[PDB]
Amino acid sequence: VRPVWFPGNPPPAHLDGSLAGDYGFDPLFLGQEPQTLKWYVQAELVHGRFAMLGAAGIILTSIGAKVGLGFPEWYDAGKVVVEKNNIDFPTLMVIQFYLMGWAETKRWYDFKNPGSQADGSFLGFTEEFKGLENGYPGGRFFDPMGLSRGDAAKYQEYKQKEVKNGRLAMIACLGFAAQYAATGKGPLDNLADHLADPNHVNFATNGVSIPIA
Amino acid sequence: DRKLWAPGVVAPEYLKGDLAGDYGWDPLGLGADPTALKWYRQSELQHARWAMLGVAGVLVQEIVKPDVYFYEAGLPQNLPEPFTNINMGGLLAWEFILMHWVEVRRWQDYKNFGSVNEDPIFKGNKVPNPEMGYPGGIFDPFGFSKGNLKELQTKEIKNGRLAMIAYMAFILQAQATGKGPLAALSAHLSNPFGNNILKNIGTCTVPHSVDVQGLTIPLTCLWPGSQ
Amino acid sequence: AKKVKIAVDRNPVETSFEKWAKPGHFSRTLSKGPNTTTWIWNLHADAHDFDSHTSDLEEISRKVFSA
Amino acid sequence: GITSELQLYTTAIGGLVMAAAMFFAGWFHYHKAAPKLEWFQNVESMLNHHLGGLLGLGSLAWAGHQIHVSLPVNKLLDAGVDPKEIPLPHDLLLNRAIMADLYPSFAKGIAPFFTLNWSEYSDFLTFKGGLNPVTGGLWLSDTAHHHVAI
Amino acid sequence: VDRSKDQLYVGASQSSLAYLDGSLPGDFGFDPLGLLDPVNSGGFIEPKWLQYSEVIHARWAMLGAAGCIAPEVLGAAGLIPDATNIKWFESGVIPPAGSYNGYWADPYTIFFVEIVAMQFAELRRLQDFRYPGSMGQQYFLGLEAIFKGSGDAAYPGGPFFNLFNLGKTEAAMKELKLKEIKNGRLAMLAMLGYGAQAVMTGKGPFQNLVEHLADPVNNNILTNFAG
Amino acid sequence: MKDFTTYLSTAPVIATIWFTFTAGLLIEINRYFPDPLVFS
Ligand code: CHL
Ligand code: CHL
Ligand code: CLA
Ligand code: CLA
Ligand code: CLA
Ligand code: CLA
Ligand code: CLA
Ligand SMILES: CC(/C=C/C=C(C)/C=C/[C@@]12O[C@]1(C)C[C@@H](O)CC2(C)C)=C\C=C\C=C(C)\C=C\C=C(C)\C=C\[C@@]12O[C@]1(C)C[C@@H](O)CC2(C)C
Repeated sequence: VRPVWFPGNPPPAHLDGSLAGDYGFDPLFLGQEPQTLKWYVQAELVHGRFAMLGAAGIILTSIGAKVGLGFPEWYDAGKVVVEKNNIDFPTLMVIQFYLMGWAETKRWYDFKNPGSQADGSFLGFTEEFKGLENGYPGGRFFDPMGLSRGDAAKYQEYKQKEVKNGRLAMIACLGFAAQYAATGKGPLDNLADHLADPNHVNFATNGVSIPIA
Repeated sequence: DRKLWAPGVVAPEYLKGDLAGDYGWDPLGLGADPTALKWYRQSELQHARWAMLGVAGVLVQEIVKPDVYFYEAGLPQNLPEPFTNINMGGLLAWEFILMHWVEVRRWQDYKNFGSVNEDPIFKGNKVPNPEMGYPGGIFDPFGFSKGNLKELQTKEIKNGRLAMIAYMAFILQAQATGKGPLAALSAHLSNPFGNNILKNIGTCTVPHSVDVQGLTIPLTCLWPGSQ
Repeated sequence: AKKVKIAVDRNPVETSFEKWAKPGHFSRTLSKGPNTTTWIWNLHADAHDFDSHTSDLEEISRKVFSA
Repeated sequence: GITSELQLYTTAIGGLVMAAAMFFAGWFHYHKAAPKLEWFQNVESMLNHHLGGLLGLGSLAWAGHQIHVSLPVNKLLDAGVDPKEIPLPHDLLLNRAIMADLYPSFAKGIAPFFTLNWSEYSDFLTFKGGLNPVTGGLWLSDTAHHHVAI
Repeated sequence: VDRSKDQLYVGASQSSLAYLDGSLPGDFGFDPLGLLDPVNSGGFIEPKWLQYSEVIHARWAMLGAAGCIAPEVLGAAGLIPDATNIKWFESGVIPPAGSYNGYWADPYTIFFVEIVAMQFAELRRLQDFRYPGSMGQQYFLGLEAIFKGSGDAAYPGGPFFNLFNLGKTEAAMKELKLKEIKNGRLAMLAMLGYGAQAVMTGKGPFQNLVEHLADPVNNNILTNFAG
Repeated sequence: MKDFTTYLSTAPVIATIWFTFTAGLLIEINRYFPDPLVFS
């Protein structure tokens, strides 16, 4: 019925299409156990959401570099920001783990005991941390515009859109790393080269990806 | 009982002669989905009608102005004296604004048939629009729609399909030989054997790129011909 | 005059990790699990003694061929 | 005839592919298509294939490597040629002219083999015996005639 | 293997007649190794896969046999430029033997497009063998209408693969399948002839034919052992 | 997957992982603090 990653192959039993972005792709049966599948569903969303922020940030700053606004490449921004602004790297790293540790520990114990973070313990907030589904916090803090509290049909459509752009972003972030390692240039520097001579400038001719070439 | 594209070939079930110029030809089976068939039918009309204007323009333009070489007519310096070296950016602005309005109106008709018949500004004006893709009314001032409309639709699509094939012949011939349609026809008559596709097919006469008022525009041939 | 020919059986066994989690499955004696430490040594000693797991020559030959 | 670490590296990669093939075969012939008992009991057929097919063709195939790769490479190595300047094994295979210089018998192609003028190949199919004085090991030309006879 | 036509070929044996009953195309009883015996079959050695594989080998070989000699014949007749009059093994498939510079891309760039294109063509073809009719169900841009198969993997039929629905009658279809198999088997031997002749002589298939006709006695396999 | 994780919980598999971890920790400590003889 519903489309699958490999046309003609029946989907796995444990993937019934209820989840967003379900194409029955689980060749290694990593999520056969129902409780483990909940953990990975949220792991995919967190991975996808971070990748979308990463890809958008890398793309935008790369446009700034090409246009000449002075932005550094994503693989040099860390060094430039610290030196130019005179920031102690170990202090910045520690601050990150306090803020991430607090925010991400709360997400951890909401997964273990759903609704536990909405008991008013944290500064008296009792409804912004209740959670709607697994991986979808909802609420008037994480969803201020209430797009998850309006139409039910369109909210399900967005869940499909979120996961697929997340998976695409995850692949893109792997492309940025692989392209930098093979080429040593920025993302849009590679795109400009390909558009110049697509036939003679690509991975099959970089001298790295296909060593036998 | 109608004749089909090939002898002794069974027509698809969904092609039963309802549409004009129906030979039961669909090897890829792209018309299986009824909703998709409607959309593809509209695009056939758009290509058919635009192509016929394209063929007529090239041929008539060649007769009136032999030297313009329509393939290069797009360059601003080759425009007529009143419009010579006009700013292409402003020229494109007119087309985008005007075509966006016209085409969205046509598109909205497809999405919701009969919704956009009436004039938006002057209330009262309307077009009959008997069938999708055939607005009629003000679009048919001479009233040829009256009468055997089915036959006229057949004539339109058959000529339109021929124009589509004919125009892409102009493009490939210009790319390979560097001459317009009529000019290439004269060349073949002069030396039918020495000058034909067997010799010209291996060369592409289109430069890699052109500079239009400081903006570089990539160009290509439709095959990897020997530049 | 039995002809020389290729002869196989289709899908004789199922590929599952179920028996990987049940030590001693191959032998009737050890399948019940351990009660003394002697069971552990018996598991490794008789693992490849195919001829004693089953009395079927065909089953023995197939294990030898894949081993 | 191995002269570079690239040649060693490729064999290792081929070794892993063979290792994967061997484990697939074991799984395939137990869980998917297991031979029946009557198949295992064709001792006459097994000996025929293992005598002429395993040992026989294996010896012939290795003779092909020695005649075309080991003998030319080791002839130049013993002469003192720098290993990096020796022709690659495929150049020796594709260019009969190079082989003719080392062994003139190659100038006649395979006609002597089919015309039974086997004495033409005396230059690389030898029966010297003893040890090669330069390297202290058996003549490879003797070893090639050994595996051709075997 | 008896050449030409006959009820049975040289290698036909009473053992092979047990299961070879003429149902398959080109069933001349030739199976000395008895690989098509249904009894206790499995894996890839079974009638359905072996018969399917022969047809697939036949069709690739037919394209290869005609494509490995056409450049030489057309080049010899002057219909293509001499720059493309290239031996089949010097096109670039085996760079050590010879490579052609002048393709629109590096031969490895072209290969990647070949990988992606053949992944779709071959894996979709496979899925129809594993799950008959399964490729006509999931959306594929409306093209699934022509991928419904016909129950027999080697003969999909349908609106595209049977564009002109030849062999409408059962008797006619059997003759066409027989003609396909015999031409396919002949082409498979021809391709093996090209490979063996290339190594022995180092020249193209067309050159070998011309030389043989010149002096048939002085040009043949026996004389090519030495040069 | 339940059975596979059960197989990884068998005594030989646990010991291999546990000693591989334990050995790695000791090896790494001696890599960054070479030649420890006295607490100091
Ligand atoms: C039916 C429409 C139409 C056709 C068939 C042509 C055909 C041609 N024009 Mg002409 N033009 C057309 C409309 C127009 N032209 C021009 C202005 C020019 C100029 C200035 C030039 C041409 C030239 C050319 C040639 C281009 C060769 C090529 O590979 O280009 C295709 C190359 C591309 C890079 C584009 C290919 C894709 C596609 C056609 C464009 C799609 C763009 C999207 C809408 C962008 C969307 C962006 C997203 C982010 C929203 C060819 C003879 C050139 C010429 O004469 O060369 C000798 C030339 O210099 N044309 C204008 C502005 C008034 C047009 C307006 O409609
Ligand atoms: C016995 C001690 C004790 C321990 C070990 C913990 C441990 C924890 N509590 Mg805590 N609690 C403890 C006692 C108590 N807690 C609470 C009430 C709570 C609540 C309500 C919550 C926790 C949470 C947490 C976790 C925070 C994880 C993290 O990364 O924080 C990172 C730590 C910080 C961001 C704060 C500390 C930062 C830094 C060390 C001090 C900086 C001070 C400066 C003034 C900063 C100024 C900067 C400005 C100017 C820019 C963690 C497991 C949170 C959690 O994860 O719940 C699931 C949570 O929500 N605890 C109470 C009151 C009843 C306690 C009473 O004894
Ligand atoms: C299987 C068909 C085939 C293939 C794969 C190639 C491949 C190639 N040809 Mg060749 N060619 C062919 C057939 C083919 N040719 C035929 C039949 C002719 C006679 C018309 C030519 C005439 C020809 C010329 C004059 C040149 C090439 C060249 C080339 C190169 C590409 C660049 C180019 O300009 O091509 C252009 C070639 C074509 C567009 C031919 C397309 C043929 C299609 C694929 C097959 C169907 C044709 C059909 C029967 C109609 C024929 C004409 C019609 C009027 C009867 C490349 C090596 C160029 C070269 O040598 O570069 C160094 C070059 O200059 N070819
Ligand atoms: C992942 C694939 C897979 C799976 C799930 C199964 C599943 C099964 N197999 Mg099959 N099998 C496979 C692959 C697989 N097999 C392969 C690749 C082969 C070819 C060798 C075989 C050959 C085979 C045979 C011949 C038999 C089975 C049997 C079984 C059953 C029990 C197996 C068991 O208890 O293993 C648990 C065992 C282990 C984890 C030991 C692993 C041993 C391998 C070879 C590694 C050896 C490492 C070596 C000792 C290293 C040196 C050690 C030193 C450093 C200390 C079960 C249905 C048995 C059966 O059906 O009995 C009724 C049976 O007789 N299998
Ligand atoms: C198994 C061992 C073996 C092998 C593989 C070879 C191989 C070779 N020997 Mg050697 N040789 C051997 C043993 C071997 N030899 C032994 C034991 C002796 C001692 C008697 C010799 C003595 C000897 C001499 C004296 C010579 C060779 C030569 C050769 C080369 C050419 C032979 C020839 O003319 O073939 C003729 C034709 C064939 C072998 C048939 C080829 C069939 C092809 C592969 C079919 C491909 C079909 C396929 C469908 C097409 C591709 C399609 C695809 C791309 C789509 C060749 C590399 C000659 C040479 O060039 O030396 C440098 C040479 O002069 N050999
Ligand atoms: C000890 C080795 C061995 C033996 C005795 C067998 C025996 C058998 N296998 Mg198994 N198999 C083996 C290894 C072995 N296999 C390995 C290593 C693999 C993994 C690659 C497989 C994969 C495999 C499959 C997938 C299948 C079998 C099948 C079979 C059966 C028929 C075999 C046949 O007729 O082949 C005749 C051989 C051919 C038709 C192919 C010849 C060409 C091959 C591909 C390459 C041979 C290379 C050659 C030895 C060296 C060339 C040198 C040089 C020119 C490069 C039979 C029970 C079939 C079965 O179950 O049938 C009921 C079956 O479907 N085997
Ligand atoms: C298995 C089949 C096969 C394969 C793999 C090859 C492979 C090759 N052939 Mg051979 N060939 C074959 C069969 C094959 N041939 C057959 C059967 C014939 C006889 C008809 C020929 C005749 C032939 C000739 C005459 C020549 C080759 C050449 C070549 C080489 C270049 C290919 C090339 O440039 O294609 C070009 C690519 C295409 C034709 C495909 C175009 C793909 C685009 C995307 C299609 C776009 C379509 C468009 C949008 C709509 C339709 C337009 C149309 C109506 C005008 C290459 C080694 C050439 C060579 O050796 O050069 C050195 C050469 O000159 N072949
Ligand atoms: C619109 C068009 C051309 C338009 C041209 C225009 C406006 C030209 C304008 C100008 O030139 C002038 C006048 C003067 C110049 O100075 C400037 C320009 C601007 C250049 C052509 C379409 C041309 C369209 C073509 C050729 C389409 C062909 C489609 C075919 C054959 C499809 C076949 C099948 O799809 C079916 C139907 C069913 C399936 O089952 C099977 C298959 C086989 C897939």
